[PDB]
Amino acid sequence: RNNYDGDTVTFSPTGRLFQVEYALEAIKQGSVTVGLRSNTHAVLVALKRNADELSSYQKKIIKCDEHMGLSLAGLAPDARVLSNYLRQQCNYSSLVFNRKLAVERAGHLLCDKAQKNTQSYGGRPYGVGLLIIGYDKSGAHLLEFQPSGNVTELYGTAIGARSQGAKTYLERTLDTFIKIDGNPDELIKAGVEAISQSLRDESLTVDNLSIAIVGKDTPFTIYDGEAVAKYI
Amino acid sequence: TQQPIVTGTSVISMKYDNGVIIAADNLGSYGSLLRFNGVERLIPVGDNTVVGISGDISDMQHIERLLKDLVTENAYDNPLADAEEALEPSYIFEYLATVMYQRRSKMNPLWNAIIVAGVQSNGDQFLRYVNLLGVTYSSPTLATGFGAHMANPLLRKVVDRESDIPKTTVQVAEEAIVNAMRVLYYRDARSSRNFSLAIIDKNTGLTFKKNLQVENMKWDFAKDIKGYGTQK
Repeated sequence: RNNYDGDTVTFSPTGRLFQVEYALEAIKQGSVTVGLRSNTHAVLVALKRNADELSSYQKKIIKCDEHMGLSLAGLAPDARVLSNYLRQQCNYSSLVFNRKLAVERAGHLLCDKAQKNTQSYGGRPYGVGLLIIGYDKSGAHLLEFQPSGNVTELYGTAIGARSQGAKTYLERTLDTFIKIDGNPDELIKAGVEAISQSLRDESLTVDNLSIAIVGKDTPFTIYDGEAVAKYI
Repeated sequence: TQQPIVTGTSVISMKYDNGVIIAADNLGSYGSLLRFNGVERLIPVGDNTVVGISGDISDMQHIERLLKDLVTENAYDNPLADAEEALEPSYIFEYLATVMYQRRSKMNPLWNAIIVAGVQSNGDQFLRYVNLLGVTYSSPTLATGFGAHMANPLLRKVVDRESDIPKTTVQVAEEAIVNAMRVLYYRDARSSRNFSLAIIDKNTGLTFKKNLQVENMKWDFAKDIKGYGTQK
């Protein structure tokens, strides 16, 4: 019961709120992404989904700043907002502090952003999961942002539909991709494998793969179409 | 629109091969009255920077508080901060550059001349000017206030340009700042005998020397001056 799920200002007797778990479910309902990283590079590989085959996909990678960027999973209306604010914080750091904003602190402001609508009546916890990758002073990072606002520094994680199979690919091979350095291609190879296990009833196309990379001397670059046909 | 009530005068600084010197007399002159003794211009910030502040002691205090909250700001939300996203002179300078301008735009000028001297964690010598007109410039040698007119030429012998930095050493630079002080003591009214001198090196770390006294004292030529121009 569950008469309690209609307000986000009401708790359950089981010590939950219902709206926040439901916002968690909303991620799964959307597309799929796998993040993983190495000490000198960070990579997101994400599946683009289209409405029909005259439809030409949905851009799943939003470039944040030239040292950070993120992927989305779940509802898009939600993603556009969260992204905007995050970009705003990276541009603020660059102007006022002459810094490339740390991935850890940036992820932490997002956790604080999520709680602003959770507490207050009206608004909602956001219904999108974000995987943020970046390269700062302390080298490569991959953060997993959640609806709740729980932020988790990981070597590899995957969110979205049937993402448990990517974590199984990543878990087996955990120590192997940490040891890769200096070779972006090989982190992409690992990512391409990963996102294969996630799929059901599909096969990778030159326009399903969208591969996003940031590292030491490489700025953030999003590969699309004819730049993902070296790793198809 | 503030006007200076009590003011510090002169901070001198120079570049040398393995780090920098910043130095200044210790005085809070209430105009013609030498009001306050033991006022300390040089504030260590982080541990790789000393920011020296001349101008309104009233604005100085306020800047001191903002500087202390910048150190505290870096600790917050960082697993560590002593080399991860450690506080550089440059970050501090940029944080100050923005606020002096912002205040200038509201027409309540923080009435100061500020030199930020430090060393980066990248091995790079940093030495830069900001003031209450919100004017910024980077230069190998700096000086503020009276000391711009007076003492800065003298240091410009020691280093004219940025290819005589490797041929200037720490004993020699130290020698030049103290002769620069001697001269400020003689020929400037709002300059005291008292002075502090800090050496930030990227290898030796911070040395803060307090309560040095001007020496190499010339007054023994004074008995041969008789009259104003004509008098036996």
